[PDB]
Amino acid sequence: LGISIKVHEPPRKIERFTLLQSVHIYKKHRVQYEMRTLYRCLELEHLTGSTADVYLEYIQRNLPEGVAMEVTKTQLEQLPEHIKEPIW
Amino acid sequence: NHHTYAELMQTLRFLGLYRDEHQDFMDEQKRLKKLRGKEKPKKGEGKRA
Amino acid sequence: HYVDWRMWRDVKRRKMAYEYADERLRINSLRKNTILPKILQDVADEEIAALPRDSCPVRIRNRCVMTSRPRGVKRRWRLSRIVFRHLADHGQLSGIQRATW
Amino acid sequence: VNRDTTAVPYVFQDDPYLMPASSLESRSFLLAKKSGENVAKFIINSYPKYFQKDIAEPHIPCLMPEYFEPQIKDISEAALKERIELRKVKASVDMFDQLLQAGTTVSLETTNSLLDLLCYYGDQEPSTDYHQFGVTWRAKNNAERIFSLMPEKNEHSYCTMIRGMVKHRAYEQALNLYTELLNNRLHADVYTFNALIEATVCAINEKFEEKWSKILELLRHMVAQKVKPNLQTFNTILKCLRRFHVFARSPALQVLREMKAIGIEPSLATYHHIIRLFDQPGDPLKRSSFIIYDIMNELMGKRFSPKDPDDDKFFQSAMSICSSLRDLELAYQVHGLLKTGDNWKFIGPDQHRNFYYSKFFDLICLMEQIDVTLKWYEDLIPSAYFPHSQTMIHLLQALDVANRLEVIPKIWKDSKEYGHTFRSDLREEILMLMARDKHPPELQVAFADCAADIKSAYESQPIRQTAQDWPATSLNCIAILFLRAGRTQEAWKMLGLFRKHNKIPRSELLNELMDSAKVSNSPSQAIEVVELASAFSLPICEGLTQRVMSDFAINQEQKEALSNL
Amino acid sequence: KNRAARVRVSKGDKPVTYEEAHAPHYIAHRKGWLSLHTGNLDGEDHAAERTVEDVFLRKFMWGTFPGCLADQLVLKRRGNQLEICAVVLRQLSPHKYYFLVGYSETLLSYFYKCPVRLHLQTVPSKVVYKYL
Amino acid sequence: SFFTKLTADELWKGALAETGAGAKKGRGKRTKKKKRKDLNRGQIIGEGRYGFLWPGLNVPLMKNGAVQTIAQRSKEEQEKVEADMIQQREEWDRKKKMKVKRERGWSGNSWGGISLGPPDPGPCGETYEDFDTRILEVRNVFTMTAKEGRKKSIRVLVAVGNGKGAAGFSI
Amino acid sequence: TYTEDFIKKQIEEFNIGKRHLANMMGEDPETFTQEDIDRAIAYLFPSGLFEKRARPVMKHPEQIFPRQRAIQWGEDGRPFHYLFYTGKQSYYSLMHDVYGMLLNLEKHQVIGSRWLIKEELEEMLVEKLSDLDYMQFIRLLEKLLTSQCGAAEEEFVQRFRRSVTLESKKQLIEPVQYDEQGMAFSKSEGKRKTAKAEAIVYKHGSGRIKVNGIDYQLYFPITQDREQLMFPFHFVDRLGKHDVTCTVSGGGRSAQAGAIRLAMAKALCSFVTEDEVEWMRQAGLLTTDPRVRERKKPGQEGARRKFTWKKR
Amino acid sequence: PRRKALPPRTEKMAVDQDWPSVYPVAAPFKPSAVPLPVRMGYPVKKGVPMAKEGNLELLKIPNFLHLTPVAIKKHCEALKDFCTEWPAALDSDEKCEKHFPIEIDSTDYVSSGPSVRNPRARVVVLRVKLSSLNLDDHAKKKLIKLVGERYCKTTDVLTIKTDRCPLRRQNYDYAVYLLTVLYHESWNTEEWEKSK
RNA sequence: GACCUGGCGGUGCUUCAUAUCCCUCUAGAGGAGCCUGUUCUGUAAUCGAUAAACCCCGAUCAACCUCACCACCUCUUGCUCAGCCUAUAUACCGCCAUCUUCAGCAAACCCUGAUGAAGGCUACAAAGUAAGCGCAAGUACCCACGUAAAGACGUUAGGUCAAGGUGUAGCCCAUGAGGUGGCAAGAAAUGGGCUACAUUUUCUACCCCAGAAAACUACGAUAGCCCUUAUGAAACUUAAGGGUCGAAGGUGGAUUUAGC
RNA sequence: UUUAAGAACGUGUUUAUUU
Ligand SMILES: [K+]
Ligand SMILES: [K+]
Ligand SMILES: [K+]
Ligand SMILES: [Mg+2]
Ligand SMILES: [Mg+2]
Ligand SMILES: [Mg+2]
Ligand SMILES: [Mg+2]
Ligand SMILES: [Mg+2]
Ligand SMILES: [Mg+2]
Ligand SMILES: [Mg+2]
Ligand SMILES: [Mg+2]
Ligand SMILES: [Mg+2]
Ligand SMILES: [Mg+2]
Ligand SMILES: [Mg+2]
Ligand SMILES: [Mg+2]
Ligand SMILES: [Mg+2]
Ligand SMILES: [Mg+2]
Ligand SMILES: [Mg+2]
Ligand SMILES: [Mg+2]
Ligand SMILES: [Mg+2]
Ligand SMILES: [Mg+2]
Ligand SMILES: [Mg+2]
Ligand SMILES: [Mg+2]
Repeated sequence: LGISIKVHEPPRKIERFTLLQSVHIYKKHRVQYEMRTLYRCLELEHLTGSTADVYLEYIQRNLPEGVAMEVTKTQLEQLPEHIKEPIW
Repeated sequence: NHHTYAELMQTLRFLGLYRDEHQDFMDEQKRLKKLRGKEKPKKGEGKRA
Repeated sequence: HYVDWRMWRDVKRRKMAYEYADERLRINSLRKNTILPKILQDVADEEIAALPRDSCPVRIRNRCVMTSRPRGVKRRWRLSRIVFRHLADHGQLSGIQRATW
Repeated sequence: VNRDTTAVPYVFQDDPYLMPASSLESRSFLLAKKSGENVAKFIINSYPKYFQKDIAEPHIPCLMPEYFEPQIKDISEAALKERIELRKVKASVDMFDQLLQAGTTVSLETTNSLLDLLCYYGDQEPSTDYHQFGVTWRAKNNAERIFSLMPEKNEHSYCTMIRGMVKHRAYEQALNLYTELLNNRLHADVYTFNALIEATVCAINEKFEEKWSKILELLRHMVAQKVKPNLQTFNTILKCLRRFHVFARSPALQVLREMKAIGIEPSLATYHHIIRLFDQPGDPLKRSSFIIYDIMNELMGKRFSPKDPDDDKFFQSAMSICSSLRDLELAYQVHGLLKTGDNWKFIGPDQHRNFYYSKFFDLICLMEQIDVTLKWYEDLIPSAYFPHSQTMIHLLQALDVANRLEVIPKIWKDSKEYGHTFRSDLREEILMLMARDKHPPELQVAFADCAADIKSAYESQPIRQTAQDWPATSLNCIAILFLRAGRTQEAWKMLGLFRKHNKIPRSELLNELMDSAKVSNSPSQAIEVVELASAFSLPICEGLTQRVMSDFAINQEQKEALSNL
Repeated sequence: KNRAARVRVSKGDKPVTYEEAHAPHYIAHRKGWLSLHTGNLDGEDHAAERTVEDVFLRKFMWGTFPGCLADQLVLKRRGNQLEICAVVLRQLSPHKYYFLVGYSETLLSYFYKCPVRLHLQTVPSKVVYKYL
Repeated sequence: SFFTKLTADELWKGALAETGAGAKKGRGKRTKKKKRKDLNRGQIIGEGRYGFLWPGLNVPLMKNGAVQTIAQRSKEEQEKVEADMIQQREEWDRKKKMKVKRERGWSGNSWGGISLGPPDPGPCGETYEDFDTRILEVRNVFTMTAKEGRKKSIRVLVAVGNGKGAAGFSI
Repeated sequence: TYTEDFIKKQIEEFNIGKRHLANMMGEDPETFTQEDIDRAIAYLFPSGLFEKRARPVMKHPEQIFPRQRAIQWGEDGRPFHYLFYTGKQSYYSLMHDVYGMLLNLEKHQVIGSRWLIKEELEEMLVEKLSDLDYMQFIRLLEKLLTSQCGAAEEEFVQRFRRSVTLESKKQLIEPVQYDEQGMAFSKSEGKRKTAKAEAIVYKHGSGRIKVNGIDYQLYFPITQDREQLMFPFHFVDRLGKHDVTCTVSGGGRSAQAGAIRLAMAKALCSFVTEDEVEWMRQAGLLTTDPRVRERKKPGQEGARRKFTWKKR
Repeated sequence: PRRKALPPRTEKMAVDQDWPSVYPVAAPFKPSAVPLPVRMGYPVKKGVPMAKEGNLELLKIPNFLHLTPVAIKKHCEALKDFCTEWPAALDSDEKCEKHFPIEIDSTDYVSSGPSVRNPRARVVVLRVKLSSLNLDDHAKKKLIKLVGERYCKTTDVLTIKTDRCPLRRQNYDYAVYLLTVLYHESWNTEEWEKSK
């Protein structure tokens, strides 16, 4: 599609927690679990509203099972009219 | 809402669309206790009075 | 068709606490301040204490939604340690595995 | 993407055990899946409370229970309107009397909405999940009762009543009701005039010359009341004229030319009613040929939109014309028009789809080269339609014409995969072709490996009602294909089945049995050939026996042979 | 001794499947997960509701396809969709499978307010990994 | 609730108590043993108490060339199906209770003199259909082990013969 | 059991499936090696299972199915080998050949190489072997070498020897770089516990060290920490000859010094002789210290300590 | 007799076919459709991995058969008609901040489930350097005292983060409004300012 | 009477134990105060664990709720096509403890013992071949190390019917359901832990080049008492902080825990 | 050849095509 893209791998996060092994007593004996969350950031640059609307829809639909996404959009704006000159 | 889950699957079993292996189990036991005489008594007219 | 009566009593408590949540909120605001007169704050102390007991949120208990167990419950899944492990040990909880390090 | 030739329609489960093999399964598999959707909707609308909880965001209205019961239990003008939107014929009419009996003023826009509900369904309840011949309209019905109760009647009152009569084959009564309309200084609409054209012809079975004059009167009245015709108005004319195949031919074109005059684009249904009319069971078909060629040039390179309910029936008919004309260059235009844009959606239901691809493919095998006929057989089947026993036959008669009999062992495999494993006519034409002439060893050994599979089908048959029967030609061909191949051992075991089922063996099967015995030099086997034919009293046997006696025969056996006759 | 999700050894006449033959300490080494969603990821939400839906689905399908399931289900979530993938036997007639596919896909769509699709893979007999 | 319901294999495994501490060292009387019963044996898919007829599942899809519609059996006709299901149940059950009169040997509960049939056929096309096997002694012998303790083992003595001078015994 | 006909049908499915997989990915079926198959199977069927023997695999049937011995007797029933009834015709036919070559010698008269291991000898013979059987065969081979073996014998003995890749415990020198001014220096990295340090050692200097932009004696008040910084340079007699500029992050007081000590030593290896670098290695100045904090266990007070035990 | 299953359609497939037509969209692994002798599973002693037929491990995988390179290149060729060209003028980032001095950040979250809502989507961040604004000595000195820790002197950037209102369009308006009242009050001079 | 197998021996010889048996190292427990559990006693007033393998154990947790206890009162087809935390863990599933800081269990065959219970090895080899499970191998964490995890068959009718389910037995105007209020204390003994008895210390600054303190105003309570705040509808009661107070205690008996 | 070193309630643990 003619888009600039850079890829880097942020550090993973591992959340652990422990639970009792038995239904009754036997405190000393426990079981530990973990959920591993792995990341992958795709930094695009110099897009337009329409190009991003297409690329995002294309990859969001083909987002596999067990994979979430956080899309941060950095828009370019111009100074409002009221900001150009002071009224006082 | 356990009412919905339990009422839905109770209706689906009477309709013939869901087979509850657990009710069938306790329905067979409750049928063998009638032949053995261990039947639930009538309310109010119980052993005590 | 809930697990037990202990569960059923908590369902009612969570329902009555959802109806009076706003009424209790508005009255407590009067009590939690040093601005309004003491005479007015004393009347709000009696109005919120005359509301039904089950409307108080501290009387709610986070039980397991499958077994009605009051203790040993994980808040993220709303399950007891015994039911959570039964599903995790059979590979039915996405991403959950045993830890080794 | 494009259609996957190796697959069946998406709607089916992509699994070998669940894939529809035959065309009956294809239709019975979707009717069972549609029956489960109805069993679930029945349960969803009978116990709404279980499915009321909505957790979706954004809200999905199409996934919530429907409420078919009236909620306003009071008797008022707004309580009847709610029973007309739910199409409650019995409740609305029984409640309309109560509202009328009370004396409350009923608006004319509300009483007109009740007639539409009654004039359409004919004072009968719509079809629900769970609770042809003759004239549906009845004299003892509420439609006519309420019509008299009304104190005031506008144009719409009669317009909706005339259309309800024609719909239920009350043509004779509709015309009588139209006379009253003209007596009240009123004017009908386009739709009412459209139904009036159907009643004219259907009322009486008169000659065309009289009907044509009758129809022209309604048209002159349509222009005399400032009423403009629509596409449907012209379609009814053509649909009605179908009965008079020969005479209506020229009048039909005049109707078509008229449609073009008023700038009304003929839809697919318009052209459908024309080809059916011109088409007639005749041998020459000179006129039919010229018509279709002109229509295609007009339709070529166009995209169609739904205008008439019968637009779908165009393609099925056009193909039938090409098949009757045996013109393949025209079928490529009819089918090439079905692929442009989204015109593939007009092909119609399954039964119409199977018929289209049968006449089409049956005309391909007959006319075009075999190398191209096999590319159409890989694309259409099974992705498009499931073939019928006849199509397999016509395809077999094309391989013969092209001397490509090496594919026969493959056409039999596909036949079993399409449900033709136990088709008598099919198995009786595959064997004859393989055994018609001698072929090289490599090709002669393949036909036997296929003749052994055709033989097993005769042994195991699904229908056990009647005793297993082996056609005479079959047994004649299964045995001769073992000899030529080299399976002599199995060739002698079929001999008992000939007399067992009283099936006559051909002389060519007996004449070739000689070499098999001669190569073996086992006089015993040679006598068995003689013994069999003697039972049937075949003349060739007696003359044959002498030659066998000259070539190879034991002295003791020679004497016994003559006495057995 | 440990007991969770372990099939005890026997004389050698007991057949087991791949998933049924591996214990919990293989769930990310030699097995995968039978359900795949985003609830249990860092910063995600609604992991408790996704679990109750899973528990109900495995029971709805066990009693709706009685004696037909060859192995455990595989639930998949891609956005709004919910894909149920099952391995079933070939005893039942295909006519009855198509009925239950349309009955379950529809009933579950109105219950959970999501498009639901069911994918069957028939096997002649229950696959056997080894004999314990 | 619906979430506190297990499967049949879990319900029977616990009720039978086949694997327990009582079963290991003769701590349980065999006079009243609990017997497993399959409750899905005589159940049809689509049959319920209300008597609904689902086309494609409970009844044929098409009838007289036309697809059927949803129908429900009548009270009188549905009651005849419940009573008929019982007869099939009791009959099936009765067969199991019925005990065959096995030919006793030297005594009713003894094993001696009882026949075991012909030996099993050998792999290399060997058969012993002409031979007859008969038990002579069945003894229960024990040996003490360090972990379990008393380890019960069976000692059997049999004889085989063809009736024509060929005979032999083994343990 | 897997017959020869079965394997022959698996060879045909792999060849056909190898042409499909190349049509999917858009490659040339001809020049499609096994390395490209493994890369395409990991994209189409992504599995993150820690065990690589449990991931999807599409290999050649000759590498998946275990090698099996051919049939040893024909239709008549006579075996093909004269040592068949031993049960180890392959192992004993080898011992018979070797012992026959030791008789001929009597009549007419290692660094990289390692003796074949047991598990690798079973594959060659397609026979199951005991440990004591492996030792007996190895004793004959060694006895064969001692004797004046002929050329043909050496080739035989080399079928049961496997080369060894001898690693080199020689430190890797860093490339000397040049700055804008033209001064030569070398950069390295160290790691101690959670501390991580990057050190820049200039070829010529007046013995100045700056840690995070601060002179070393101010950054490390404790004498012990400064002793560590002195150890690399004192060992090679280069005190007051180089200028160091390092940046350490993380860890604690003493872990940052050890991390810097290691980086300075690694970067100081470019301005010294090879013999000195070896001495630094034998003194423990170039080795990363693997001793890191051990984890606490459940049911215990610490990594190794236990709760107080009560007998009664 | 019993109904028998048809042979898998992988045999009818050709090698030089169009795979995207077979797996156009995301779908589970169908061994009767994928013409690969792929195996999966941990092998037993002297055994081989389990075959694809009946394998549950291959059904657990989120495959990428519908996203082969051939399809991707063919999909994007049809998606170039929806795209727009980026201004050639705005080559670097220094030139982007000269004509567009304001940067709006907003995050969208994609998660499985029936509800798409997320409260983290309402947040809006607005960054702008004070060198791009028409400020004088006094205004700039006063503006830095009102925003407090929202201004970074090291970068000379004013950061405004709004998460008060439910919707994201409202917080965008709120942020612009905040930048406006700050700019004008900064210019305004009051009497108390004299007592500095 | 004579044997088989196992167990046991204050039974022999030999080789060993690696934080483990002795000797040998380091810090603790047992003494004081406090926190906390348990046992007894007490109360109208839960239950369960309770040699090793119970004792900050079910509880990653009790002011009401939780809660199953006591008193009083109230309801009867009852949130449930009812219900019961009623009895039975010596009927069970399920999840575990323990030997295990082990390496053996064993189907199917063969042979020996005159065809007995049983047994089955010697490598310069004498009847053993062995699927499978476990160990091992692999995998996780920072490796090849180490730590985790794993750890069969069985042993203690070991623990749990009060996670849930459940066989058998029992209650059905009550052994069920709901409401209000209330008990959860200490003569006494004991387990574990916290803080101290000080100068390698105490306070302040700093976060390692300092100044003061240092025995009846020292060191030393997280205790008591009083006040305030936080949470909550509700706090002498729970927590935090402040004030006041300045106790025992001067390194601890027989004995005893952990650590490469 | 080499200090002393007691005691442990009673039962219960194995078969059968539109038209
Ligand atoms: K002490
Ligand atoms: K103490
Ligand atoms: K203590
Ligand atoms: Mg609480
Ligand atoms: Mg353990
Ligand atoms: Mg008797
Ligand atoms: Mg410590
Ligand atoms: Mg207690
Ligand atoms: Mg007790
Ligand atoms: Mg107990
Ligand atoms: Mg309480
Ligand atoms: Mg209370
Ligand atoms: Mg009770
Ligand atoms: Mg027990
Ligand atoms: Mg461990
Ligand atoms: Mg291991
Ligand atoms: Mg006990
Ligand atoms: Mg403790
Ligand atoms: Mg104090
Ligand atoms: Mg307060
Ligand atoms: Mg003091
Ligand atoms: Mg005594
Ligand atoms: Mg005793």
